[PDB]
Amino acid sequence: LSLRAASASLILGNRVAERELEVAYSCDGVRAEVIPRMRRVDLYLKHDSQSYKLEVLFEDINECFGCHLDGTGAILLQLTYAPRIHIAISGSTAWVRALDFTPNSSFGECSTLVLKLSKGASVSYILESLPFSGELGELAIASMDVFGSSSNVVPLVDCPNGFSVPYEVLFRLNSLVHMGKLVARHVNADLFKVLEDLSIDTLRRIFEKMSKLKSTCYEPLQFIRHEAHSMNMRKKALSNKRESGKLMRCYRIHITPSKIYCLGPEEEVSNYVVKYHSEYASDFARVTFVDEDWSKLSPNALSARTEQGFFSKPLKTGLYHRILSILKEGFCIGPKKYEFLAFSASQLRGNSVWMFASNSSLTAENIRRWMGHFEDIRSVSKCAARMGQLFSSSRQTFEVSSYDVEVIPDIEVTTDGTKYIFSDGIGKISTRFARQVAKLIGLDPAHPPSAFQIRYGGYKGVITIDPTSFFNLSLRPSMKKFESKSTMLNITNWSKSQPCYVNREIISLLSTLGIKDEVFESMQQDDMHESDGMLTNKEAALSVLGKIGGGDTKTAADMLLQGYEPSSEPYLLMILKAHRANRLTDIRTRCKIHVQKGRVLIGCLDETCKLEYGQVYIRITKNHKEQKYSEQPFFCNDDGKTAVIVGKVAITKNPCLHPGDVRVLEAVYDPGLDARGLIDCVVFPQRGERPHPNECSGGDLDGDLFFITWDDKLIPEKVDAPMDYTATRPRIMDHAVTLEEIQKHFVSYMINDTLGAISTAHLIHADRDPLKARSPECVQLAALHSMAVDFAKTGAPAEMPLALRPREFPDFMERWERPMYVSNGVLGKLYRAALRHAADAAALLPAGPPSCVYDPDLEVAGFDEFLDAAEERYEAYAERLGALMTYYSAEREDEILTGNIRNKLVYLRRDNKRYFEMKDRIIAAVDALHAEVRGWLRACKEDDASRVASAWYHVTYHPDRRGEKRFWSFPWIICDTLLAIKAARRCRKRVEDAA
Repeated sequence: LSLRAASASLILGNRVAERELEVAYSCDGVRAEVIPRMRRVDLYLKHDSQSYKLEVLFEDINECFGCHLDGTGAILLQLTYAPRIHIAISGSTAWVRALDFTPNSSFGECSTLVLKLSKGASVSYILESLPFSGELGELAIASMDVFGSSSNVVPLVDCPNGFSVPYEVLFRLNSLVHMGKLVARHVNADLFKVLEDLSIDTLRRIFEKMSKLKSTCYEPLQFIRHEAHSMNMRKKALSNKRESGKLMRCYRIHITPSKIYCLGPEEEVSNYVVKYHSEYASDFARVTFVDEDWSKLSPNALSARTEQGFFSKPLKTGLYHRILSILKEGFCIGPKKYEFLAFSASQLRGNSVWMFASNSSLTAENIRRWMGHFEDIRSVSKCAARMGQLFSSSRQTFEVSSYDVEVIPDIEVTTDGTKYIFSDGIGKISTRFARQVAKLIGLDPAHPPSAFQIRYGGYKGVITIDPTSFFNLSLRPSMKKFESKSTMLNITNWSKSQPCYVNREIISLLSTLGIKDEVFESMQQDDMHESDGMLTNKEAALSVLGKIGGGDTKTAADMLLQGYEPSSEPYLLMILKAHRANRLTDIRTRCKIHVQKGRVLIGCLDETCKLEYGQVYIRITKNHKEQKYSEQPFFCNDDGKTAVIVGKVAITKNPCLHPGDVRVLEAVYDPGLDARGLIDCVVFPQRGERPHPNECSGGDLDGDLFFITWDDKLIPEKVDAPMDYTATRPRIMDHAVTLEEIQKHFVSYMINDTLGAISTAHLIHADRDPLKARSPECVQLAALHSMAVDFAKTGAPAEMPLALRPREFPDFMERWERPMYVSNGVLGKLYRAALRHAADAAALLPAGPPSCVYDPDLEVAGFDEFLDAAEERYEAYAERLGALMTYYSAEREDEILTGNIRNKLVYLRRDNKRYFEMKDRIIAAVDALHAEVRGWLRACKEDDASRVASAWYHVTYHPDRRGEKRFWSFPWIICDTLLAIKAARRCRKRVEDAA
């Protein structure tokens, strides 16, 4: 009872106007079925020689319509995303993943579909299971005549020869055509004329405005001309549109297996090359090969091994060859054609690639040759990884002269014919140079981070401070992965006292050792109670906030410390509710529960050779939650702000899949090692028969991250033996550095890598078995995982034997598309506890009237002016943040302020890594925005900052002047200097107001 079939024709096309339906393709016999059980509409198709399938979901259709035609009733499906296209090769009645079939490549151009009826029969008109949205006009039109090819990349649009527009506006018009807000063939010469008449910022703003509508703009001339008339009169001009050269705009480009998809040039942190070739920044393209609806391209979309043709040789379905060709040759976009450049490790996991538009004064080969001397490497995967090494998002400091850097003999050791490099990925650095670096990357010069994960020249390691003078930093003969002429040292990131979080993997790996689940339940319960109390208590909110990074949390912390409360401020209310909801959902779906006794720190290595093997050194900074109870049995020294762990402490690093990747080690307190200023480094042994980090899952100090905890209930008693890594010794052939080899290995990684699959299968077999880490399944999957993550150095095939891939799935993943089953392990029990807590405690409606009142205290009596001089600035900030909100598909100021969206998109519900990447991008964009706003503030007179901030507050809160706006968070954006006058309001400013 899950079928509503029909047999009708098909009309792929666009809408010239509201009711002018243009067609560019025709095919009959299309079998239209609908199944709501998976939210899908399917179109079986029969093209000239074979069969095809057009699947679509409901989370991508925009509207639907009815009769509105001459012959029969149709349905106009406007699609935000193209429909998935499959073919059949096997021989059964096994699908496939292949690209389109149209002769003139019309499957990407026309973004609308017309599923007509079968009026001769009109079999059960299926408006059923389709969310109807508005009716329409009348019959269809004709005269589609593009017939272009455009380097097999479609759809695009180019400026006719009689014009000259900047590349940004052309890219933006193309992206608008892609999203469906602009009509394809409505961009004539007159449109280009009226656009070239304007400026660039005006075009930008008008595109941000029109990019909001849920439907196409059939009269673009009208819209552009009217808004150009309007924008010219709110005010003429503005002030300081921008002043500082922050993070740069990337032109992201998705390449679906059927069509291209531009994305507006968005603020983003740049790697070394992009910022180096500064004025060519409008040519680099971080093109990411994605699946149909921007979800990551599944490895089953490049090969399938169809069951009707079950065998080896996974046959590399046509999408493989499409990606290969489009990466080899390239594609044209208006004036410039893009040729492949490179890809980094992060981009390799993220299914990305950097491409460049070769031209006169620069070319991709020139780029790769300016990078370094990769002419001798006789191995493909090492070559790929080394070439990508210089493509990591970094905050470049100045350059390092060739005399300052100097190699120091790396610490090697041999154990019974087995080599072991101790310090592979870490070098010294002076305190003075470290302070300088910390100054130029926005940190505390008085408290330089003890180490920095960096990639400099042909080295990729971690520079760790040391108080011995007479040098600049260091080198090491184990860091040089290739030779190059670069001088500028980059900064991937630095070390920080990040609060530890036990993910599902770590929880499983600790439960398998013997740590009873009761402590896990206790910690989860403590966190739920604390988060729930955060809505109405000062200390509770401070506590739940302290474990969340971001400037918004610092502002809210200062606000709470200064004596405010949710009932008083609505901005604090919104931010607190958003953070609380995010934390609750996160603890539910990911088990990312806080652990008050622990941390996550980057690796480190001892230099004094003083501490013995089997014991590490740790020294962290006490946080706000531990400024109350500073008398604990696991602290050795104490300087008020920092402390030293002494108890038997466990340490591992994620992904941790084998029992033994965790190690329970003692902790000591060397007066010399403490005098050496090191802090929040997990100082490891320089001696012993084996390096301790190598006893972890993969193991090294190449900027990894160890979760390390000293809770007496989490430490295991006995521990399995550490593993041995020696697995690969790779060298094959081809004796050359041809770029085609790079492309082939890249697509090979794409087709073979199954990292997430291995991790989740490890978790599944861990929970579904009594040993929980020591099953043959678990150890085999651990070895295979260590071989698959061994891709970025060896390139071995990451085969995943289907004898382990789970057709089933337990409950604690919340995925509602696969066979479920209730769990009994500790992860499933913790998730059930969290879910019952949510359902059981979901009682907030009995709170009260959370309506706010404009605090009659926070103001300055001399502020009657500056109302008109600040309302315009607030409108500017509001429209900018609204553009940012509509771009990232946010709906209210909270989800974009926090950096997490509520009405999730289809390509983030499934993915987690790319979702964290998008979260980081949002956080960086919002940080840039707040920096710009703080600059606006520092643009006014220093003796006027309090007055103008109070004017901001009074014009955004007092309901006499704020009834239509929807953004409260403006003034508190400078709270660090606003609520300070609060102290002036309460330091003998009245009769007895505070004294």
